[PDB]
Amino acid sequence: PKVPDDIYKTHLENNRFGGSGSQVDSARMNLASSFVNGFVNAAFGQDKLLTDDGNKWLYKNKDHGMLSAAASLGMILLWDVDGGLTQIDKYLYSSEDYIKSGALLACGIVNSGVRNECDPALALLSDYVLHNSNTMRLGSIFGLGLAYAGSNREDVLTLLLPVMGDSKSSMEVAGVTALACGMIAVGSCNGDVTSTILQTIMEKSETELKDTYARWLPLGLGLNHLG
Amino acid sequence: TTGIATIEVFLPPRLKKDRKNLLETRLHITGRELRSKIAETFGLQENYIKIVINKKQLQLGKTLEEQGVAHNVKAMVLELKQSEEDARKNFQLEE
Repeated sequence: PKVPDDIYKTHLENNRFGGSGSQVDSARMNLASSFVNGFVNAAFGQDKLLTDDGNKWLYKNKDHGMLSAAASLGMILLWDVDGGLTQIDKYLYSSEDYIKSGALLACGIVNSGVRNECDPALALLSDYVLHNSNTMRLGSIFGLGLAYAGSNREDVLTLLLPVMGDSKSSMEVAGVTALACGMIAVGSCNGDVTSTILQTIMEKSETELKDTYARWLPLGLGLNHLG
Repeated sequence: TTGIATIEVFLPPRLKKDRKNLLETRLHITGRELRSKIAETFGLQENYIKIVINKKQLQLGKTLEEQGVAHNVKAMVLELKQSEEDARKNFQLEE
């Protein structure tokens, strides 16, 4: 495995501030380092800093940053379904309930590109798609999307329909749900999903439409009607 | 048929065994008995494996009939670094 420190080649860079300018671990640079020690070491199913020191590193992030770190947790191991799930269940049972969304994201990314006949992701998310807190439901939906990318399984769309009708879900959750429903039926023009998104967008209000997070609904419409 | 389930289980690649295995069991038993029989038939820890049945997770306190187990139903073999109850308790202690 490659180390993010090696990838950045900090030895070669002109360290004008030596030993004092790199001791600050902000949330943003932590997220960047997680994304690096993810993508870089991704698909090898191994890492010398993420599989063993995942939780301590994760705790240093806040809200979104910790979510992304948890997702990268499994992002390390792509295409290894059983091993990835075994290595990610411990964080799925993390102390902070907010880590669970990132754990679901990591589980979906591990399963991303690989389909198992018994489909663990749907079973995991069946009792969590209605979960009241937005972030954990978002993590479950994204895990489903990555693991089940392009599945077009009618069960997932039917379950998401209550998600579409769940006004309790937040705007970010709504955008994630639209993206997931589009990814399920990428390039298919799903009639049921088509009608659902149509009704959602007409039912949408201008006051709650002016927001910057309302730009994903056409994303889902196109994804369903892509190509 | 007589309330029995021919559930097919998916063992992890770590255990060098058949990926798809057919398991014969009754329906009046609970998830704990399901995992115990999985251990007896395929040699894997009962409490260290998580099984998803019929697009749903295992219910240790619920019987097979009410937990979704059916004929030829699929099921993961989710090896857990910690037992579900043990994992819960230990990671709640580690907070």
